[PDB]
Amino acid sequence: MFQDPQERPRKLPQLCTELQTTIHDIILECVYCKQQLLRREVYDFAFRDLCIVYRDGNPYAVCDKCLKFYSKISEYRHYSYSLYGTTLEQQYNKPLSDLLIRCINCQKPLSPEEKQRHLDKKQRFHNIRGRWTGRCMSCSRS
Amino acid sequence: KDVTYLTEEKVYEILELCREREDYSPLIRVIGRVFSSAEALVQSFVDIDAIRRVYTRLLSNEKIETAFLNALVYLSPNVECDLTYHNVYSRDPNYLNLFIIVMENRNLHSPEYLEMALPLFCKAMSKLPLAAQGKLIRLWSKYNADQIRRMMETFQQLITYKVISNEFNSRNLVNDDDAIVAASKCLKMVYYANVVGGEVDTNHNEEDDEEPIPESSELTLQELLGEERRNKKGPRVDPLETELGVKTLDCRKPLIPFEEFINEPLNEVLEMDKDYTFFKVETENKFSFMTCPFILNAVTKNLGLYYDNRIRMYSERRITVLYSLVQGQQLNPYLRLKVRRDHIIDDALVRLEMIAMENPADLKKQLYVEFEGEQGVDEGGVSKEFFQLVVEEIFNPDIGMFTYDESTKLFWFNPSSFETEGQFTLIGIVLGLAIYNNCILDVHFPMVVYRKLMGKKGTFRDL
Amino acid sequence: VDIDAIRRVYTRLLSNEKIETAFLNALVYLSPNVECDLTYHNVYSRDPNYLNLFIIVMENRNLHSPEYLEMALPLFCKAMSKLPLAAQGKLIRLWSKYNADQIRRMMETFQQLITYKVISNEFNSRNLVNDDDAIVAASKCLKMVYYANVVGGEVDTNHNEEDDEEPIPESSELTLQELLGEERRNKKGPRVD
Amino acid sequence: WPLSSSVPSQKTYQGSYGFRLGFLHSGTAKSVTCTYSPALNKMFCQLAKTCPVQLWVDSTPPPGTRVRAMAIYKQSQHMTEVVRRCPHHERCSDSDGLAPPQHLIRVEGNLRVEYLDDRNTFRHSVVVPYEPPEVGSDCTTIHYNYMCNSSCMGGMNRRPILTIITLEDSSGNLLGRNSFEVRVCACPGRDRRTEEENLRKK
Ligand SMILES: [Zn+2]
Ligand SMILES: [Zn+2]
Ligand SMILES: [Zn+2]
Repeated sequence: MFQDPQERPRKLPQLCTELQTTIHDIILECVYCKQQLLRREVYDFAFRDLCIVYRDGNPYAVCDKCLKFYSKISEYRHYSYSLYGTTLEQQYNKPLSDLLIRCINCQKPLSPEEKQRHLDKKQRFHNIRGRWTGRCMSCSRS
Repeated sequence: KDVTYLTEEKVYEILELCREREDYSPLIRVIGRVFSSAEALVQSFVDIDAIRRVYTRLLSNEKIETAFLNALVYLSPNVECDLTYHNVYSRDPNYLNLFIIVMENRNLHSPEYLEMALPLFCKAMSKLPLAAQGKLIRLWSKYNADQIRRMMETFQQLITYKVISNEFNSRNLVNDDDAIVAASKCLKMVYYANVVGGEVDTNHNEEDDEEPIPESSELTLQELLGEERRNKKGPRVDPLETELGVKTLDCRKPLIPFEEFINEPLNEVLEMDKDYTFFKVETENKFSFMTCPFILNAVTKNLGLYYDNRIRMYSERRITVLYSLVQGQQLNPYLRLKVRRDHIIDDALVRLEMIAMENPADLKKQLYVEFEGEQGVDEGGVSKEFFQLVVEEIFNPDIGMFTYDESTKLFWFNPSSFETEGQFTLIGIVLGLAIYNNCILDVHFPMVVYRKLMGKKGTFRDL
Repeated sequence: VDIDAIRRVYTRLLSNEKIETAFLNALVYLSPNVECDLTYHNVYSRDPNYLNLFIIVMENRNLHSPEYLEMALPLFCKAMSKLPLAAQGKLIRLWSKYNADQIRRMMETFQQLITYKVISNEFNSRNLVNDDDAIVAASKCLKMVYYANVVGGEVDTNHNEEDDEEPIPESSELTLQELLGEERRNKKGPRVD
Repeated sequence: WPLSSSVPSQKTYQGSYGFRLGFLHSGTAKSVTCTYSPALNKMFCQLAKTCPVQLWVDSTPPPGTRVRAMAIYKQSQHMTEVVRRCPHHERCSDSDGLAPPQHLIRVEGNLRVEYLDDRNTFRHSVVVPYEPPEVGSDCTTIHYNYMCNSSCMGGMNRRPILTIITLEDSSGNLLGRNSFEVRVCACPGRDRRTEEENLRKK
């Protein structure tokens, strides 16, 4: 059981080993709809570097539809300001390569290649509730 | 007698000779061949008093004044290149000396300089890297009030001059003029010198920023990310405030009143909807005066804030619609309050608290009031009446929440109040809603209250 | 590119003294920015029409009056002398179609400037003419005119070339040339402009 | 070499300080020296190239807290074996630093590093003092280097290894623990894409 608030695994791979099971074996519920994830979604949850949410010692993930939906709502709600990558580097005194930026549509962390694309196409990065976001390749093409 | 760098003594060599030969052209040759060169200047000295003596001697001759002017016009465009492409300051931190030398010239504010020389110099100066600006601002903060006034005036006259001389319209924005933008950035540099030069009380007056916990949805998304304890991030902070370590709110008393930094001609011409857009969305080719708030008057600022409030209200309306499309749930796009004339405080409390507890984001919707039993469309008049009633009821001595001073005609919090923390929360919310809906309230609080709201404790001087 | 329109415009505007000072005061503002465009932004490589600017300015007949020589023309020379070679080639080919008196005017416009700066400044073994950006820039402009004069003259290239006969070097240099891949590459020409 | 050893516990434990890790999100191009996969919870890096690791805590640990790195084989049949640098690299002149030629892991840029051999299990470990984040930072970055290739015969010999990072007090008591898999290889971007694709295909 994961009824200890502090000492339960956070990332799906860890939960796999903690339950002596593999990503190919495990079945999980989405934290909003409590519907079961498709295996494709489970993989993507691992790829998106997201955290397991726990209620009463039970683990929950998030499916694709819910994640996109709530992310889009959060964009509409806590948008702050948009900067160019160059400007952003100066505000944070670090190169964009190193700065933590996620996909605004699907939370997937952005690769330095995608970060470069933002600089190449003179596109801005959006601050939402104090965290920075951009658009990954799979969301700038749709 | 050619020389690569210049000093007071070197100048005196020529003062005497030029008088003795009844000429000035050799000294003009010299000064031109000197002051046209950034390197010569950077290498020449920090020796403030020497510079002051030199200017006090040289500017006494009209022929030499035109030479200074003509040298400065040649100098600045090259300095802009050094700062923009060669990062010279990062190679030699003495480069800042150049600007210090030029700024001690007392005649920069005469019209001859305002038309061309000073604009070009502003273009160059406004490109300095933040660390250099910080070095310069810290120096200026030691100057006398009249000198701050002079520097302020030097740029104020320029901003005024360019606003008056050029025709601005909805297609030709003040935001597109490099001269005014550069001048404003310079003036910002002076403004922070005024801030840091005033009385600053940082160690005995800070109050914690209390933030309302967001709705469960945003909480779950924050939990799904690594942000469970990172709820406190602060608003958009000005880079110079970071470099200087002192906020505009920390200065208790400036050297020159902040109101003198307001440029009324500029405010009469500035289109705030577009400025707010440029404030929200950074564009390489356009500036935003909201990044320089000291220059805007309260009307112009309020119009910016009103655009923020309206854009948010409209965002919440979009969210309402999106929720209805995806989950079928029907949420109200307005902050619809329904209250009874005999129970205004109670009805308003229960409703605003149920709203704050069920969804703290709802308080950011457009206010709409309905008196139970009355019928009309709230075009603001019903809201205004609601505010009058609430304010009158809350300040009645029979409720005991506030004490009224006959002398100042101001209200202050009753320490002995047994009333619940609810009513105090209600009056707080009402003030918020009033700003959000641009409605004036007949409330009479002493300055300490607005300081405490901003997160600064009241100090002895606020009594 | 509308040369004749420019000429008409100048012929009408320069008739008013107040407007002359405005042209001068605008040119002094313009050139230092153009130098930046050419030196840091390579604007011509983005828009080959950028050359139009210089063509427009050069049709001003008053550039050679002293008021221009002291500041406006030097600054304009600093800007112009930074043009990339291909642009200079475009400009020179245009100038080579002008009348002799116009070449003379342009030549004179820079000659007066070089003369003026040489006479106005004190040069010595520690202050070399080589260190003055104004004279160097002016000279590079004048070079631009010079080649216009060359190309505008009578040129006979197809019936008059003779082979460059070079004396074979000493055996030592020959062996070093043989040890390298240069057995047949004895003909390389002097430093070409 | 020591032929047997006890098995250190590998279970993640955030403890009273919320101890968790982070990694700079890197691409998969042929030129990448180091790159991390969240799906595999796995680090792919080149021999003796810098691998940056971020440390995250909810509250600052007590003074004298330390950060220890220890390596074990991931496959249960080998968990009792000590991970040692392969002999050809143990014999290489590159061990000119302050870490034993048999130590696989080395720390770059921090001279307060202690290369420690477990007196009871013989396991090789690297320890540094814990350092709070820099002004303006939320996390502390440490730089690790792996001095042997996972494919090495007589060493790792293609067996996957798990790096366990432990947050400890000045006496070695466990304040927090987390872990991740490592693959030292000539072409990280390629190998990462390969293992990730194999995972997605399943
Ligand atoms: Zn779901
Ligand atoms: Zn995406
Ligand atoms: Zn090896």
